[PDB]
Amino acid sequence: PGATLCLGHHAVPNGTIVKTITNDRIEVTNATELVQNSSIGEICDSPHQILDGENCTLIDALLGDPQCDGFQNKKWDLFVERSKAYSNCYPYDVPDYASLRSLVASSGTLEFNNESFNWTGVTQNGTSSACIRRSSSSFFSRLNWLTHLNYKYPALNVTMPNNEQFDKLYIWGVHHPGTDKDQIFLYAQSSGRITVSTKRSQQAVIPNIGSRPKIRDIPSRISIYWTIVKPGDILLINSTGNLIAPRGYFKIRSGKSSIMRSDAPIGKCKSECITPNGSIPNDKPFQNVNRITYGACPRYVKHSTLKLATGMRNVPE
Amino acid sequence: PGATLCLGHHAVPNGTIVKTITNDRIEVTNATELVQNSSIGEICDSPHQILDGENCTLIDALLGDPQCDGFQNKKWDLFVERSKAYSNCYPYDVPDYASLRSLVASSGTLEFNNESFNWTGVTQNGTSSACIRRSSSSFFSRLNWLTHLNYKYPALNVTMPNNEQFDKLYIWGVHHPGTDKDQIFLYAQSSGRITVSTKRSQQAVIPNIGSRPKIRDIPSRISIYWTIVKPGDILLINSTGNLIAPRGYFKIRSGKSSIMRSDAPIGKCKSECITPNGSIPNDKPFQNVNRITYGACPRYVKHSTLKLATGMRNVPE
Amino acid sequence: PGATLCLGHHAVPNGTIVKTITNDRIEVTNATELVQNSSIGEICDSPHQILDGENCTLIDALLGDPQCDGFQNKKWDLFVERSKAYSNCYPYDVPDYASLRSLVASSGTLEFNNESFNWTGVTQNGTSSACIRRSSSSFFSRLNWLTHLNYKYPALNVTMPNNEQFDKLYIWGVHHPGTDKDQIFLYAQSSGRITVSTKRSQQAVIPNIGSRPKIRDIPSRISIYWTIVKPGDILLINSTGNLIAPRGYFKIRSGKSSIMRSDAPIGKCKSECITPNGSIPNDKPFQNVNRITYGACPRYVKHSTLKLATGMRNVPE
Ligand SMILES: CC(=O)N[C@@H]1[C@@H](O)[C@H](O[C@@H]2O[C@H](CO[C@]3(C(=O)O)C[C@H](O)[C@@H](NC(C)=O)[C@H]([C@H](O)[C@H](O)CO)O3)[C@H](O)[C@H](O)[C@H]2O)[C@@H](CO)O[C@H]1O
Ligand SMILES: CC(=O)N[C@@H]1[C@@H](O)[C@H](O[C@@H]2O[C@H](CO[C@]3(C(=O)O)C[C@H](O)[C@@H](NC(C)=O)[C@H]([C@H](O)[C@H](O)CO)O3)[C@H](O)[C@H](O)[C@H]2O)[C@@H](CO)O[C@H]1O
Ligand SMILES: CC(=O)N[C@@H]1[C@@H](O)[C@H](O[C@@H]2O[C@H](CO[C@]3(C(=O)O)C[C@H](O)[C@@H](NC(C)=O)[C@H]([C@H](O)[C@H](O)CO)O3)[C@H](O)[C@H](O)[C@H]2O)[C@@H](CO)O[C@H]1O
Ligand SMILES: *[C@@H]1O[C@H](CO)[C@@H](O[C@@H]2O[C@H](CO)[C@@H](O)[C@H](O)[C@H]2NC(C)=O)[C@H](O)[C@H]1NC(C)=O
Ligand SMILES: *[C@@H]1O[C@H](CO)[C@@H](O[C@@H]2O[C@H](CO)[C@@H](O)[C@H](O)[C@H]2NC(C)=O)[C@H](O)[C@H]1NC(C)=O
Ligand SMILES: *[C@@H]1O[C@H](CO)[C@@H](O[C@@H]2O[C@H](CO)[C@@H](O)[C@H](O)[C@H]2NC(C)=O)[C@H](O)[C@H]1NC(C)=O
Ligand SMILES: *[C@@H]1O[C@H](CO)[C@@H](O[C@@H]2O[C@H](CO)[C@@H](O)[C@H](O)[C@H]2NC(C)=O)[C@H](O)[C@H]1NC(C)=O
Ligand SMILES: *[C@@H]1O[C@H](CO)[C@@H](O[C@@H]2O[C@H](CO)[C@@H](O)[C@H](O)[C@H]2NC(C)=O)[C@H](O)[C@H]1NC(C)=O
Ligand SMILES: *[C@@H]1O[C@H](CO)[C@@H](O[C@@H]2O[C@H](CO)[C@@H](O)[C@H](O)[C@H]2NC(C)=O)[C@H](O)[C@H]1NC(C)=O
Ligand SMILES: *[C@@H]1O[C@H](CO)[C@@H](O[C@@H]2O[C@H](CO)[C@@H](O)[C@H](O)[C@H]2NC(C)=O)[C@H](O)[C@H]1NC(C)=O
Ligand SMILES: *[C@@H]1O[C@H](CO)[C@@H](O[C@@H]2O[C@H](CO)[C@@H](O)[C@H](O)[C@H]2NC(C)=O)[C@H](O)[C@H]1NC(C)=O
Ligand SMILES: *[C@@H]1O[C@H](CO)[C@@H](O[C@@H]2O[C@H](CO)[C@@H](O)[C@H](O)[C@H]2NC(C)=O)[C@H](O)[C@H]1NC(C)=O
Ligand SMILES: *[C@@H]1O[C@H](CO)[C@@H](O[C@@H]2O[C@H](CO)[C@@H](O)[C@H](O)[C@H]2NC(C)=O)[C@H](O)[C@H]1NC(C)=O
Ligand SMILES: *[C@@H]1O[C@H](CO)[C@@H](O[C@@H]2O[C@H](CO)[C@@H](O)[C@H](O)[C@H]2NC(C)=O)[C@H](O)[C@H]1NC(C)=O
Ligand SMILES: *[C@@H]1O[C@H](CO)[C@@H](O[C@@H]2O[C@H](CO)[C@@H](O)[C@H](O)[C@H]2NC(C)=O)[C@H](O)[C@H]1NC(C)=O
Ligand SMILES: *[C@@H]1O[C@H](CO)[C@@H](O)[C@H](O)[C@H]1NC(C)=O
Ligand SMILES: *[C@@H]1O[C@H](CO)[C@@H](O)[C@H](O)[C@H]1NC(C)=O
Ligand SMILES: *[C@@H]1O[C@H](CO)[C@@H](O)[C@H](O)[C@H]1NC(C)=O
Ligand SMILES: *[C@@H]1O[C@H](CO)[C@@H](O)[C@H](O)[C@H]1NC(C)=O
Ligand SMILES: *[C@@H]1O[C@H](CO)[C@@H](O)[C@H](O)[C@H]1NC(C)=O
Ligand SMILES: *[C@@H]1O[C@H](CO)[C@@H](O)[C@H](O)[C@H]1NC(C)=O
Repeated sequence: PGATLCLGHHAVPNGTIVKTITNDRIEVTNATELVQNSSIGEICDSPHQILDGENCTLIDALLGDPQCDGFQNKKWDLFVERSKAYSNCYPYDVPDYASLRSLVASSGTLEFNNESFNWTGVTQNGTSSACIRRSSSSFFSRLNWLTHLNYKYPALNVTMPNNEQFDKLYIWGVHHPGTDKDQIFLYAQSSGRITVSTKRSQQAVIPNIGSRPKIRDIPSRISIYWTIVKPGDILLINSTGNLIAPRGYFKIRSGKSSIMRSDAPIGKCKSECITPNGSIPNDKPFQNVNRITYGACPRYVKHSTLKLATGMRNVPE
Repeated sequence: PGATLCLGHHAVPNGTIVKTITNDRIEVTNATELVQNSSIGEICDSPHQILDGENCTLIDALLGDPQCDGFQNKKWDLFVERSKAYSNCYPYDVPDYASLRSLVASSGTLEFNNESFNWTGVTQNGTSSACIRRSSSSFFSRLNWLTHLNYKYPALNVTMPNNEQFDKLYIWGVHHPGTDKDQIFLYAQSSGRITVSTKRSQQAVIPNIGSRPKIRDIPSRISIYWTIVKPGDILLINSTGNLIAPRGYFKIRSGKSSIMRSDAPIGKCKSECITPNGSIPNDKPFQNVNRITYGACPRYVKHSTLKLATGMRNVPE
Repeated sequence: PGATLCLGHHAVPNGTIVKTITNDRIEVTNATELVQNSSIGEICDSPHQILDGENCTLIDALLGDPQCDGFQNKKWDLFVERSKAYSNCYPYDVPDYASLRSLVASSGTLEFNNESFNWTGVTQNGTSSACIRRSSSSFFSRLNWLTHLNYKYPALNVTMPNNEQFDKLYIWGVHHPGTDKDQIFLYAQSSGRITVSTKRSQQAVIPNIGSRPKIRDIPSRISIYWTIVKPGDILLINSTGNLIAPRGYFKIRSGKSSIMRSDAPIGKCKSECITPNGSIPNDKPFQNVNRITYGACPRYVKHSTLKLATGMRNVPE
């Protein structure tokens, strides 16, 4: 009689199809998905420090648009800019806007220190009905609109040394009046000049007079510039008109901070990986949710599914 | 007596050498080449819509150099620029030429809609012997050279609303006269100013007077600028001299269009993949013909040959 | 009785741990390191031609700062810039400094040919106590500071044809005086204009008057520009003041030359691969010494060690 001894292996009734080098569809006992394809639709507020911009762009929070006063001196790991955001102060532009936005985002702080420039011979604190703060005509909080005093605008030549151990970021601008009359009414002379310099840089700007389309009834514009002043260096502002002066400096830091455009709500939860769609889990090595990511994130790929076999070939009877 | 039964495999008299992980040269029964190394030397005119630039750059076709009048309102998937191309109109430059070329190429259309600006107080339609159209002094078709009327150039302040559902691309410029006399002869005053703006952008230009080397006897130059006007926005042109005005706007589209520099002839044939050398077949995954490609193309690699084994090791007797 | 015949394999007492696809730590008989992790701490002077900048940046050697006179007409495969380098001539800046540095570095030569411009009506060879050469007030060797002659600065309109078979690189500048008085004292009129052009390019610059912080007692600044003139083209310089003129042109070549920032000493030895840390051997395919490399170099990776098995699994008794 004797015996029979058979060697064999398991199988399952519910196998999974995977791809290999030689076969686009082969059934195995089990697999695991390597492409994360969903978000929870909210940005978790831990572990990254999230600052919700609400109605404010980062640049408006920097300059000090009145609706952004709550952002003064705030810090973030990730600043979230919303598509509903709008400007509601004096009309302005920023040559190389994207660069100023990037460098502030990456710095992660709006910490601002006031400095006394001792502006002498000019009127300070110019305001506009385009920039309403507490029902009164106002202006960007961090900027100082200088105009004539007694129909004289005497040449400004002002120094501010950096005696600190850190870099200072100065934000300033040039006012472009809508007409030649407005140039006189504000600066009591026909041609402004601004030169802002350090030992290692110089920026010279000429206003360009002319009508731009009216925003909150203003055909004029301000153009925003920035200057970084290193320790041991000196800021030198030399101007005969059209200066929108700084009130102080921002701390500029280095670290892990950034900015992201998203309409996802902020949630009370923990997730290392943030996308504009919301936080996503980061167990899987890849994801197809969004190319835009912040934190410890799976790598973006253009595959909806990649199944890794975790078992042998499934061979049912 | 019994029998012998031998197991074995085929071989061929004409084997092919391939590379593996362990051997740089090993003979197999057959292989296939994975690097496409040739073109047919012509750009096939299907399935992509090809527009042969002939003597015209895309920028000259845009501005309306007289030799390019046949390109008015044409559309393309791929615009082909030839090395024989030359300019034959008023001498000009384009600050960020490469960007204007790119954005027009990518748009894929020179569709142009005329608009009436109602220029009042100035002479329109200035011409030059540097730009001959039908044996007569002429000018860029899409540009309007404004000069004084009765030795007055009254300030221009003109609006053009965008009430359409699409974006408008405006092309305009500034004339830089060769001398201070020419400035007077043309604009009847010493200092032109141009400000072109929308609600969301501003461009201010000052002419720079001086002699450039003479091209078709002209020591002056035009510098070309562009402005995109979104729906609900307004173009505002404010100028006291030196304006080379737009005659209307170009449609700006998004899609799959591009531009390529090539001297290859156009052929009547079908090929998905275009290179400057000519169309190439796209069966193989890689190619060493050209890094520059358009369409469904093999990936460029720096290998002249990569043979994929399609058979076993060849072991002749 | 009979016999026993045992098949087997070697083992070693000192095996090495490697990683595989299925096991992060498995012992093999031998391995080799694929990541080069050290430099010899000196830049070997063969086979690449090395030029040690010493106290000079490449840009200072180009302009002709007095401490850099030893670099006139020198050539390099790799220019080495040291962190101790400092400028000691007239204070200047270069709009797009990084681009001028790159294009000169890549060219590999400071070969300079003098040309006679025949400046008539102006004083040549202006000097400054900010730029001392042999205990005397001097200036950048390759630049010519033109000022008034007999309180007239007659308009300059000068040509220089390129009748050579190669491209010419012209370096020139604009002087920005510290005050309106200095503008008069130097150029005998209130508003300088510079226009430098060829048949295919134009650069127009306006000086910007104003105080910058004093460097070697100078509140003024020069801004440096460049112009490439092709064979058959012509340089045209047209100016009414504030021109810092070229004395000739640099040869601009193409080849394998570059520039590197390093404090490593130069050594008498041979090594194909240079990093800022020093030369490294290039037997291994990868390295973690520095992302910055020049020559035949292993590829930079973020791994400290990658051991390639060169023997079987080690299975001691
Ligand atoms: C210097 C001055 O008071 N100039 C008067 C013009 O402002 C005025 O033109 C009207 O200005 C209207 C808006 O007015 C303000 C504003 O923005 O709210 C008033 C501000 O006090 C003034 N700011 C400063 C620091 O002087 C500001 C500024 O002049 C403009 O913003 C520059 O463009 O203007 C509004 O724009 C009207 O449409 C406009 O007509 C004229 C005539 O009304 O009188 C001027 O004396
Ligand atoms: C406004 C005017 O007519 N000015 C006269 C100068 O053009 C002229 O200088 C000569 O100009 C020659 C080329 O002449 C045109 C041209 O480009 O064909 C004639 C055009 O009608 C004129 N265009 C307009 C809209 O006015 C145009 C323009 O003035 C220039 O292109 C600007 O640079 O010039 C050629 O360049 C000669 O070399 C040049 O001497 C002078 C003296 O001849 O008379 C002026 O009244
Ligand atoms: C044209 C002239 O001689 N102007 C005199 C001013 O230079 C002078 O101001 C003082 O200038 C001091 C430095 O002087 C030089 C220099 O850089 O060494 C002397 C040079 O010859 C001159 N170069 C040329 C080509 O003229 C040069 C130039 O004027 C300046 O560099 C432009 O900024 O100046 C130093 O900066 C002192 O701090 C400054 O007061 C005034 C009064 O002293 O007299 C002017 O006539
Ligand atoms: C199919 O394979 C997957 C992947 O190994 C298994 O999922 C793991 O299950 C363990 C135990 O439940 C968990 O701790 C892990 O989190 C899971 N890993 C992953 C990557 O998801 C799954 O259990 C297997 N299915 C069967 C029937 O064995
Ligand atoms: C230049 O033209 C514009 C457009 O007509 C003028 O601005 C308009 O002015 C009217 C009347 O005050 C306002 O109702 C409109 O809101 C303005 N439109 C825009 C688009 O701004 C402008 O005032 C003119 N410039 C000058 C200096 O008179
Ligand atoms: C920078 O500030 C200086 C110093 O205040 C200005 O120079 C003065 O300008 C006034 C008005 O033009 C003159 O009356 C004085 O004679 C000048 N003073 C000196 C010491 O020269 C200069 O105008 C300012 N420059 C700019 C670009 O605004
Ligand atoms: C995450 O957000 C992205 C970006 O919004 C989504 O992709 C876009 O979806 C819209 C409308 O469904 C398409 O018209 C766009 O073409 C998509 N953009 C891109 C850049 O691909 C994406 O579907 C979202 N993913 C998840 C999982 O919610
Ligand atoms: C060598 O292998 C190649 C690749 O499989 C074979 O080429 C294919 O041949 C079939 C039938 O003729 C064609 O339909 C395919 O277009 C070819 N494929 C490729 C990638 O070129 C070739 O026939 C084989 N040679 C032999 C002798 O069997
Ligand atoms: C500035 O100099 C240039 C160069 O000499 C002058 O342009 C030349 O003028 C002559 C005589 O008309 C022509 O034959 C040449 O073709 C011109 N050469 C170039 C390179 O353009 C120019 O006219 C001078 N500028 C002024 C305002 O007189
Ligand atoms: C923009 O257009 C406006 C309005 O036409 C110009 O302002 C007029 O300019 C003339 C000439 O200088 C003056 O006589 C008028 O008094 C101005 N009108 C008004 C209502 O202020 C202005 O000059 C133009 N601006 C530019 C930059 O060209
Ligand atoms: C396709 O065109 C490219 C670009 O013209 C050819 O490569 C160039 O060939 C010239 C002259 O033979 C060389 O001097 C250049 O160095 C090459 N350029 C580059 C960027 O490599 C290429 O040989 C052509 N290929 C085919 C198959 O026709
Ligand atoms: C361990 O393996 C390495 C790599 O093959 C051996 O190193 C080689 O040794 C030969 C002969 O000494 C040299 O010519 C090569 O330069 C070495 N190659 C590398 C990549 O370093 C080493 O000899 C082996 N060890 C043992 C005990 O066999
Ligand atoms: C503008 O202000 C600066 C700063 O006070 C003046 O430059 C200083 O001048 C003093 C006196 O000569 C020197 O001791 C300092 O070295 C200078 N400081 C700096 C930072 O440059 C400058 O002279 C003023 N401008 C004018 C035109 O008077
Ligand atoms: C370029 O050079 C030309 C020619 O020398 C200059 O034109 C002369 O300028 C002077 C002074 O303004 C006048 O008196 C002459 O009448 C002009 N000559 C001619 C032939 O027109 C011109 O000023 C210079 N341009 C620049 C921008 O510097
Ligand atoms: C080679 O040089 C690099 C760059 O200096 C060294 O890496 C830096 O080391 C410093 C101080 O040890 C760190 O603070 C920096 O973060 C490092 N920089 C970067 C970009 O990583 C590197 O250690 C040197 N390597 C060797 C082998 O000498
Ligand atoms: C944002 O702006 C909208 C519309 O003006 C307003 O209703 C809303 O209250 C604002 N939200 C905040 C948080 O300021
Ligand atoms: C301007 O306003 C600032 C901030 O409110 C204040 O510190 C300062 O006293 C004001 N200065 C003048 C001159 O009005
Ligand atoms: C292109 O220019 C050349 C040289 O001027 C001319 O002979 C040729 O006919 C032109 N071709 C076309 C299609 O315009
Ligand atoms: C200018 O030329 C255009 C296009 O040919 C024409 O429509 C217009 O009537 C001309 N206008 C004047 C004022 O000459
Ligand atoms: C470089 O500068 C330092 C400090 O001024 C000086 O001591 C040294 O001799 C200089 N070296 C050379 C080679 O010029
Ligand atoms: C200026 O100096 C250069 C170089 O030393 C010399 O060739 C020339 O003769 C000088 N020219 C004048 C006008 O002083």
